[PDB]
Amino acid sequence: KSFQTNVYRMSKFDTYIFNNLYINDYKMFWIDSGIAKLIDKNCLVSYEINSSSIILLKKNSIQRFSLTSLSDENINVSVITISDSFIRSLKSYILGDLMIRNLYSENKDLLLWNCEHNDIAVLSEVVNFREINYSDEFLKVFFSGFFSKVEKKYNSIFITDDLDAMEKISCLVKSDITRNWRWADICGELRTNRMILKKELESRGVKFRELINSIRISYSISLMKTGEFKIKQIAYQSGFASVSYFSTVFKSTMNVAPSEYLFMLTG
Ligand SMILES: CCCCCC/C=C\CCCCCCCC(=O)O
Ligand SMILES: [Cl-]
Ligand SMILES: [Cl-]
Ligand SMILES: [Cl-]
Repeated sequence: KSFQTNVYRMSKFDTYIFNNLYINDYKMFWIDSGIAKLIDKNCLVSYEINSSSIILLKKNSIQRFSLTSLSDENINVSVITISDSFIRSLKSYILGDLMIRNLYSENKDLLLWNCEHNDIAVLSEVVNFREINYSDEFLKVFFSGFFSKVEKKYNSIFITDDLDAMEKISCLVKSDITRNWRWADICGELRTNRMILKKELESRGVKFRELINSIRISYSISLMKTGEFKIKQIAYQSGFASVSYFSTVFKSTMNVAPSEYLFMLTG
């Protein structure tokens, strides 16, 4: 209920490429073996990562990056998606750090942490096997402390404040994903003018249509993760005008066809 997990198979020397990928919830991912090369197109940095490198992706960010396998065997990429309800339960564990965190910047959307033995073991277990599950207290302490040391390393906010304008925009769109959203609706619903709100899109490198489409793709991904497989139904449930429009945007965003992503999940 707190963590949704996926393990993707990555073939030798394959490359996954994401363009305008909207991060609907906080995510963490890492490879289980070998080496990979992560290229972050938004900041123009590359990382060689190994099985202890954790990549954290901030909620409401718009990602542009590739991941290239450098191993001659299959690599498994584990992905934890953290529920909003679990994040909210961390509020008391970092509130005391308000003075500390108000000094941090808010720009970085993709963060790396090189793990010690104990930390990668816990994260693997979340994705896996224990007869007695970690307690709620253990998990809240582990993840608040983990995010805290990542934030300190970068002097940067990872867990964004509840009042952020991008969260207001995204939450509104996600409340009625098929609505024929236009900028005026956002300004009207948030009672905030365009001069203020537009920086949320500008700083993320998207125009309005690209933003709405990106949120709709991540909705379709969520539907597929629940076991929906009827491509036409998925396209319409997610607010696309047609299957062809859905497929075109999905291909641009994920660099694979919807049918191929379904196979990565269920095949
Ligand atoms: C077409 C690629 C399929 C997904 C492979 C994911 C591998 C590395 C990136 C992990 C973070 C982005 C995951 C997006 C899909 C998801 O939400 O599970
Ligand atoms: Cl629309
Ligand atoms: Cl009003
Ligand atoms: Cl715009």
